[PDB]
Amino acid sequence: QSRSAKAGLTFPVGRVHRLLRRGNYAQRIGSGAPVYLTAVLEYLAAEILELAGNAARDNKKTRIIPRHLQLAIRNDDELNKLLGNVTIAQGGVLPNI
DNA sequence: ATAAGTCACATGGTGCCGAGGCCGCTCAATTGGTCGTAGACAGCTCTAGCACCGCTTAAACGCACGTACGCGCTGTCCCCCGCGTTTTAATATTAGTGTATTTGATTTCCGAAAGTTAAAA
Repeated sequence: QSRSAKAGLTFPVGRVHRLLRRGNYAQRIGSGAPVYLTAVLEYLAAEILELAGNAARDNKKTRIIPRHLQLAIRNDDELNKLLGNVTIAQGGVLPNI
């Protein structure tokens, strides 16, 4: 058995734990912190990737592309607050009317 | 006359009172010393650079020029406010209670560390 396996999360929480270790965020790394934040990250990735799926459906290209990613993330009004100053590579910009 | 004796004198010394003079304890962080490991290094090879030509014709710049366009124009509408006024609510005072913080003594908490081994392109 593995900690990354029993976590039931895609991203390996062991990697997150040791990243927190070398990241100097504190002297001890609470074992629930990496798994919790890994799950939060996985949900946010799920948001981006269900947007990817429906953008692939809308644009008829089965595999998601950065244009679709930029368009969907810029249409995500609440998420743009998190990613306001953020910008995406090769994504262009959403059309202004 | 002089051994005994009283006596006062003279110096002894013992006791108590400050007091200025050394001393005692503690914690800052230095520096002394010492392990063990980041750091610069030791041969090195090959990456993606960046020329270094050697083409082509796709951009592009000017050549022309044209509506679009701007930019003040100009009657006039309008609105902001400078006050003048009544309001009007902003002072800024006490207040004790009602948690809010809070700082002790633990007292569990738990993950870094030390094995031991699972897994891993």
